[PDB]
Amino acid sequence: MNFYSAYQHGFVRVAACTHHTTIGDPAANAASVLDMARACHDDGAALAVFPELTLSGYSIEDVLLQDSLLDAVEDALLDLVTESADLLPVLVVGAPLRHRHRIYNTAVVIHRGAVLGVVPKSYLPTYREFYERRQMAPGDGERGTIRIGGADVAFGTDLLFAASDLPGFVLHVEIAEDMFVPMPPSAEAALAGATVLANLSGSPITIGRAEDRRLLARSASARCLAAYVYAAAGEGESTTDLAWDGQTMIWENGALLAESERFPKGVRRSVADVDTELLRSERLRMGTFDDNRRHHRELTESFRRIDFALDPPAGDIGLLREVERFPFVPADPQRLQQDC
Amino acid sequence: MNFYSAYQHGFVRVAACTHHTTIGDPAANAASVLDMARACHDDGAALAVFPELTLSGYSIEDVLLQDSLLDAVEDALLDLVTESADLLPVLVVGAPLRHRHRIYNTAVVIHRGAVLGVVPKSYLPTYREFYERRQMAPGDGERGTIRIGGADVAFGTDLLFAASDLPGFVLHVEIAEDMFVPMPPSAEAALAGATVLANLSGSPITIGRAEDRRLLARSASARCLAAYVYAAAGEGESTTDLAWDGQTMIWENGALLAESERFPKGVRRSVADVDTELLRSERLRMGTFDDNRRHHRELTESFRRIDFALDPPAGDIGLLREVERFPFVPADPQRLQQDCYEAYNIQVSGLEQRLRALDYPKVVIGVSGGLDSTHALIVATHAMDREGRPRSDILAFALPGFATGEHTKNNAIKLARALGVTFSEIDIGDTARLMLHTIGHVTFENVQAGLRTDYLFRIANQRGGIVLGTGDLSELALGWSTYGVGDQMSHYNVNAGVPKTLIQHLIRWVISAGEFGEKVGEVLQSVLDTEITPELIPTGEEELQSSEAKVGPFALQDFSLFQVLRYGFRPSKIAFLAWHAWNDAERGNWPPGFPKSERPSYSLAEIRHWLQIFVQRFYSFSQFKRSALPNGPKVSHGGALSPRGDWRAPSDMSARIWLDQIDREVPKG
Amino acid sequence: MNFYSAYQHGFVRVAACTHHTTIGDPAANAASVLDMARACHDDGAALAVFPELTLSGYSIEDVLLQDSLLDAVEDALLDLVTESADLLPVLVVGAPLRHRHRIYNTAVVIHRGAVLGVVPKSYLPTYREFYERRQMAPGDGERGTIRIGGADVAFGTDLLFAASDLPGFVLHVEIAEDMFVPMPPSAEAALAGATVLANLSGSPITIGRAEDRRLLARSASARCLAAYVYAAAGEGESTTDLAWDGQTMIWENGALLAESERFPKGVRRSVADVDTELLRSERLRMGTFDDNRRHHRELTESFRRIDFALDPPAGDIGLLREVERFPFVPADPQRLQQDC
Ligand SMILES: Nc1ncnc2c1ncn2[C@@H]1O[C@H](COS(=O)(=O)NC(=O)c2cccnc2)[C@@H](O)[C@H]1O
Ligand SMILES: Nc1ncnc2c1ncn2[C@@H]1O[C@H](COS(=O)(=O)NC(=O)c2cccnc2)[C@@H](O)[C@H]1O
Ligand SMILES: NC(=O)CC[C@H](N)C(=O)O
Ligand SMILES: NC(=O)CC[C@H](N)C(=O)O
Ligand SMILES: NC(=O)CC[C@H](N)C(=O)O
Ligand SMILES: [Cl-]
Repeated sequence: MNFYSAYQHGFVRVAACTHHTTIGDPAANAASVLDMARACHDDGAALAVFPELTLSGYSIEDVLLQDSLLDAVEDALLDLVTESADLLPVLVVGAPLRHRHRIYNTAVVIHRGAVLGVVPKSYLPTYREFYERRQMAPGDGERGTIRIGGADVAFGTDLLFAASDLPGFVLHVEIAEDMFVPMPPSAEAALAGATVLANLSGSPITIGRAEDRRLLARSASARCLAAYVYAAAGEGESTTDLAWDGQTMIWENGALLAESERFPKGVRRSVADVDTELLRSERLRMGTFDDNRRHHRELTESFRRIDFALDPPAGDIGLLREVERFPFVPADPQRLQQDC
Repeated sequence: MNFYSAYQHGFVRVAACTHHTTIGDPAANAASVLDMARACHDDGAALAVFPELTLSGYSIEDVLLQDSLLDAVEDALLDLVTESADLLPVLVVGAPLRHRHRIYNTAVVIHRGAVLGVVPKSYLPTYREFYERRQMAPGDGERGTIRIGGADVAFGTDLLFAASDLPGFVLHVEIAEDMFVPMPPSAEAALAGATVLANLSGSPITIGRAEDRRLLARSASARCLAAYVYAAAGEGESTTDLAWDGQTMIWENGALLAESERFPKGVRRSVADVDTELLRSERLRMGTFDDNRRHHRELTESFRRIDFALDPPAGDIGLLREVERFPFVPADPQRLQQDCYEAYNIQVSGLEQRLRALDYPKVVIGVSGGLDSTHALIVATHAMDREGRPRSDILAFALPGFATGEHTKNNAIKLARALGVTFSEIDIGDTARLMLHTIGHVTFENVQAGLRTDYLFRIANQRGGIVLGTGDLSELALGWSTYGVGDQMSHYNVNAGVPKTLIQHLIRWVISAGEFGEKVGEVLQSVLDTEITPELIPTGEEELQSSEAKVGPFALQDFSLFQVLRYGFRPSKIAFLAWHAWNDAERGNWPPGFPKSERPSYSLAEIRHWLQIFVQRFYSFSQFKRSALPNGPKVSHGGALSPRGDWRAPSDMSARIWLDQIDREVPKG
Repeated sequence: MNFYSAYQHGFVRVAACTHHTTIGDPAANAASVLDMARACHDDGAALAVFPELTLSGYSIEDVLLQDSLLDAVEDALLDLVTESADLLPVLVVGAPLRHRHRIYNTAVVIHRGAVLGVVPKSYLPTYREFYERRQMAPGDGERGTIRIGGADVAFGTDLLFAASDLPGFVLHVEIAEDMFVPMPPSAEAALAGATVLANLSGSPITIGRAEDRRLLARSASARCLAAYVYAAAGEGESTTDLAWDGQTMIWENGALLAESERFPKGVRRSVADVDTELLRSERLRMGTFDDNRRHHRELTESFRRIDFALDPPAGDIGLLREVERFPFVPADPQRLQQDC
């Protein structure tokens, strides 16, 4: 084996991307997404998560209901897919999509020129600064397929994207408010076998909301013994009534793997190497995890596995991870004081 | 109603106890438990939670399978039950109980001489330092009844213990490892209507396990929008292979209400007052909570409600809760710095975007030298900076009409000239003097305000810019504006999100950060000192203190505003909260930057008076001014007052019921 | 028998009331409602329907979320119930009520000093001029009980209020948006045995909305072979962004029995005599009606019957109904032209 290949030791490179929203301009959002994704490709990442409703902008309210906007989103999405034929990572791109009667707040999971699936937001907030049920429809319980670019692809809150050559890498996709409810789609999905939990979030920034973002993302990564990839909306979202900080972060089992500048000027990424084997092991030893899955067997066998072959770079790409010299002696002095 | 009864204001007193374990002596554990329970009784608490396997000791391994031990456990449990007849709170005591084939790791829910229920542990950990499936049986899916002292009582992971006279108090009980799995029993129960989530925990202490306890407990309280009561095992558990820290804590909606000394010598309690109304309200407003419950309807209707009449003490028993004086301004210096950073950045960034949209116009602002205009100017400057735009596109304007001359206009000129903006002065007096005469002349102050805004708009038309307003959230709340043609109107209001109690500390933050000049800093501190100090002899009757004279002190009105906007609390509840926060200046904390000469103490009389003014001006008068409100970014978590955002309300509505409630419930003094 | 008693010939007198909303003042709404109900009592009515969110005002938006308002609503509701002990008609009063987590948009069905039931609105509109899912929760699928004034009363979209002494009088209650969806609760209810269909409506008035109100109400009364009672909100509702005409109307099997002045100055009623026997007979002969009920047997047996004794006046109280001299020859000249 190539001893210096991070992937061949169980690692998987993941990126949480915040892009340049151009509210109402889907082609201009897809341009920014394509550029950041090509960067992720150069970095050798396998996964790249963008913010909620990437292709249209989260803040555009009833402009979501205009046929020209929806059509431009579909065209930009098909453009993205076709460009993804030369891209290593799995792209997770937000979009307002047309299904049956309404438009759903979806994440399109795109890979190697194809749409693996389309996940709808499950819990649409309609309170305080949020008015989401006006324009969009909940997906909780929506299964089946959706037709996107002359193809029937998987659609629903019950998906898992398992890498056929990386048995540790199983991706699940929720959206914003999803992880804030007492029983988030991601927890069920984790019991069902999900190891990397992605979250696209629009998230207008507010005093203390970054603290909540971190609390819940970290606790999810801890409880679900998984990696959590978070990406929020940044510069470009309509400042009619809200502001946007563009926070991105990558958690692993309660441990902050990476995060980006808040309130940036320009796009940002958080790229890290997730040790899938560490999760595999924490789960092999914590029987009560499997015990919990079994207690909810019906909820957890109803997930659909979408198989894809990632084929990662097999050479030296470093290790974007802080391996401490002293596993028993933390190098941060305040933590070492508490430990002692 | 008794105004001073924490219970009659929706509070419930709860206890998380760590006791003196005496491994293998159920009588000695029942003794420690009865003593601590009698303490909680004297404190007026309604709930007291003890650690895992209380009556036997969590660490006694295969001694759990000895019949003499189990029998002594049953005897001590029956003793405890009988004694609980004269005990106010609901006791939640751990014990290994006999059911069908095996012994289950149970929490016995005891109250007023009867066993309300028996909740088994759901996920027995068998890994690393834990060997629980050896001695005991999982309870996930066990329903039915269990026979305890000649009575068939509910048994299962599906119970709820709801107070028939305290509807906000609905108890669910899980045990240790239960809260550590992807789908804890407590989440389901919360959806099913649980408001107080109890955890009995043995929890051998280890490097960083208190961190995990805190992480998951706080996360539970936040996600489940509930109170979380945690109690771990302490002195007396066999240190054959483990150590025990006896941590107890009480969380509420992600916020630590109380915790006790780790590794104590002797028993400990954490006693706090949980605001059930706060939970009730958070759940009233987060539709997605009920959305989630409905999505899991089968799981959430399968719960069994066991009804009990608590009958709590109706007198004054104080309030074991730290109510901060400034809901918008945290008294912790680290948190206040973080808050101020975030607020300042969202203001700057929202203006940055508005400007990029309009191909970078000029920025017209009338600067009077008060706090709101000063801060708006600073923000506009920083926005123009980060977008790489000449500061001379900022057009400050002092428009005086009837002021003879004052230090504040000098503040304005000095700050503007130190920043390097484009400053000009324009005396509106003549236009007002003409205008007044034309309409055949209170009215003249209205005319001046109108003319300031008119002139700024026409100058923005002339030089191709946008008027940037300076109205803050407190002025919007109370209607301290001139609507229409007046200081209310602008093209983009950067200060709309920010309350007036936070503007001062935003300016202090800008000073201490010192990103601008030292000269800018000095003039800003001048602005602060000038405006926050009352004028010896009133300077012409216009400054911040004038608004305070008409609408009450903002320290009190921002408190009322936070309560109303976030929780919809009734007036009497606001008066109770503010009276506990403010009536004693020596008690509680103060934020940084308050010289001890500016630390007041308000009376019930004053709180009641300004609350009358507040409900009258917020529910009724001022709404029509917010209804047509320029753009601007929401700042605090407490909400904003945009009609397109956090406050949808009618313009033609009376405040009669709120005034009537203040009259019926809040004492005159 | 007393030959001149309309009740003894199968009739039942029903009223659709629009009252004087006093937005934010529940006690004053209860005052207006009590006065109109007392009128309905004098008129010998068995049923009196008031508009959506009667006790609080429909248009008060986030003021529904203030604890003082909800508490005054509870107090006024209990006063109403106690006063209804001396009132003949069944009162159907709108109100925002507290249950489990949220407040539901409910109609309290009150009779002779007790609450027979509490029906929640089923479909909360969140589009155009409507923002209801913000403040209130859907009732579709909510069963069980609700606690109101120290009593557990039936709660849900599955109630029926059957008069034990007037078997032709079986009441069902839906609310506004309920009757505009492809499958309205009232249709199930009618198959289930409901003969008088009540609808509480707030209904901000608009060019052409009264036409739609009539279209759907009349179409309901015809398809369901039942009587339809409609009552909309009038003077007092916040004109911040909407206007209110206070239309009330009573339909029976496609035929307008009564209606009231639009945009009135002052409260209004529509009082009419419903020929329950005409409904009984149309249903006896239309086999396909019962056939439709059988095809939906599970949906239709799940309704709960709350029985109550109306005890109507047995004397001469006139007949509030236009009996045409020539059933074969309509007296309206235009209709007679069409008929010929
Ligand atoms: N001399 C000045 N030069 C330049 N700009 C000035 C000057 N005076 C005011 N402004 C401007 O009006 C904004 C706030 O007005 S105020 O003074 O706090 N209160 C009122 O107008 C008021 C209060 C109650 C009812 N109606 C009106 C300030 O931010 C500033 O932009
Ligand atoms: N609900 C409404 N909807 C629409 N228009 C309304 C409404 N209520 C009043 N008005 C009118 O608008 C003017 C507002 O005056 S103001 O410049 O904002 N200042 C003051 O009212 C003021 C008064 C007393 C003490 N301090 C300040 C009012 O005089 C009135 O004519
Ligand atoms: N990230 C989000 O979706 C923000 C909304 C959420 N209720 C919160 O306050 O954190
Ligand atoms: N209670 C905790 O330890 C929470 C820590 C978490 N990382 C946060 O910032 O919220
Ligand atoms: N208030 C409502 O629920 C909406 C009623 C309105 N008449 C409509 O047709 O939608
Ligand atoms: Cl202005």
